[PDB]
Amino acid sequence: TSFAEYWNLLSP
Amino acid sequence: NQVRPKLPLLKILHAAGAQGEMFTVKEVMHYLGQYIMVKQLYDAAAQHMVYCGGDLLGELLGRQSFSVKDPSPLYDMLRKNLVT
Repeated sequence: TSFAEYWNLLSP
Repeated sequence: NQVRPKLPLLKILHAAGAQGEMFTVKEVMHYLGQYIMVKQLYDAAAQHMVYCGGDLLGELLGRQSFSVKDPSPLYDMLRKNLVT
Protein backbone atom coordinates (compact mmCIF):
# COMPACT_ATOMS: atom_id res chain seq x y z
CA THR A 1 0.00 0.00 0.00
CA SER A 2 1.40 3.35 -1.10
CA PHE A 3 1.46 6.56 0.84
CA ALA A 4 -1.11 8.01 -1.58
CA GLU A 5 -3.47 5.09 -0.94
CA TYR A 6 -3.15 5.46 2.84
CA TRP A 7 -3.57 9.26 2.59
CA ASN A 8 -6.70 8.93 0.46
CA LEU A 9 -8.47 7.07 3.25
CA LEU A 10 -8.36 10.16 5.52
CA SER A 11 -11.73 11.89 5.90
CA PRO A 12 -11.38 14.94 8.21
CA ASN B 1 -17.70 25.09 0.31
CA GLN B 2 -14.28 26.53 1.10
CA VAL B 3 -12.29 26.72 4.34
CA ARG B 4 -9.54 29.16 5.25
CA PRO B 5 -6.30 27.60 6.54
CA LYS B 6 -4.68 29.38 9.44
CA LEU B 7 -1.22 30.83 8.74
CA PRO B 8 1.02 27.87 9.93
CA LEU B 9 -0.91 25.33 7.82
CA LEU B 10 -1.29 27.78 4.92
CA LYS B 11 2.58 28.05 4.70
CA ILE B 12 2.76 24.26 4.36
CA LEU B 13 0.13 24.21 1.61
CA HIS B 14 1.93 27.02 -0.22
CA ALA B 15 5.19 25.07 0.06
CA ALA B 16 3.44 22.30 -1.89
CA GLY B 17 2.29 24.67 -4.61
CA ALA B 18 -1.12 25.79 -3.39
CA GLN B 19 -2.08 29.27 -4.45
CA GLY B 20 -4.31 31.71 -2.60
CA GLU B 21 -5.95 31.54 0.82
CA MET B 22 -9.24 29.61 0.35
CA PHE B 23 -9.64 25.89 -0.42
CA THR B 24 -12.06 23.07 -0.24
CA VAL B 25 -11.14 20.48 2.42
CA LYS B 26 -10.31 18.04 -0.42
CA GLU B 27 -7.96 20.62 -1.86
CA VAL B 28 -6.32 21.13 1.62
CA MET B 29 -5.79 17.39 1.89
CA HIS B 30 -4.41 17.24 -1.67
CA TYR B 31 -1.79 19.91 -1.00
CA LEU B 32 -0.87 18.60 2.46
CA GLY B 33 -0.37 15.18 0.87
CA GLN B 34 1.68 16.77 -1.89
CA TYR B 35 3.93 18.39 0.73
CA ILE B 36 4.60 15.01 2.24
CA MET B 37 5.25 13.37 -1.15
CA VAL B 38 7.38 16.02 -2.79
CA LYS B 39 9.52 16.35 0.36
CA GLN B 40 9.82 12.53 0.46
CA LEU B 41 8.75 12.38 4.08
CA TYR B 42 7.01 9.03 3.98
CA ASP B 43 8.98 5.85 4.54
CA ALA B 44 9.34 4.09 1.14
CA ALA B 45 9.24 0.72 2.85
CA ALA B 46 6.37 1.49 5.30
CA GLN B 47 4.49 4.19 3.47
CA HIS B 48 2.01 5.08 6.21
CA MET B 49 4.90 6.35 8.36
CA VAL B 50 5.79 9.99 7.87
CA TYR B 51 9.08 11.32 9.18
CA CYS B 52 8.67 15.09 9.25
CA GLY B 53 11.39 15.82 11.79
CA GLY B 54 11.73 19.52 12.49
CA ASP B 55 10.17 20.75 9.25
CA LEU B 56 7.15 23.03 9.19
CA LEU B 57 4.73 20.12 9.44
CA GLY B 58 6.64 18.49 12.36
CA GLU B 59 6.71 21.83 14.18
CA LEU B 60 2.99 22.35 13.64
CA LEU B 61 2.25 18.84 14.91
CA GLY B 62 4.84 19.00 17.74
CA ARG B 63 6.14 15.58 16.67
CA GLN B 64 8.95 14.24 14.51
CA SER B 65 6.85 11.48 12.93
CA PHE B 66 3.27 10.23 12.73
CA SER B 67 1.34 7.39 11.08
CA VAL B 68 -1.42 7.90 8.53
CA LYS B 69 -3.01 4.70 10.03
CA ASP B 70 -3.44 6.66 13.30
CA PRO B 71 -4.78 9.96 12.11
CA SER B 72 -6.20 11.46 15.32
CA PRO B 73 -3.26 13.87 15.71
CA LEU B 74 -3.68 14.97 12.08
CA TYR B 75 -7.38 15.53 12.56
CA ASP B 76 -6.62 17.58 15.71
CA MET B 77 -4.17 19.76 13.76
CA LEU B 78 -6.64 20.18 10.92
CA ARG B 79 -9.43 21.21 13.33
CA LYS B 80 -7.22 23.84 14.91
CA ASN B 81 -5.87 25.11 11.58
CA LEU B 82 -8.90 25.27 9.28
CA VAL B 83 -11.53 27.93 9.69
CA THR B 84 -14.76 26.49 8.44
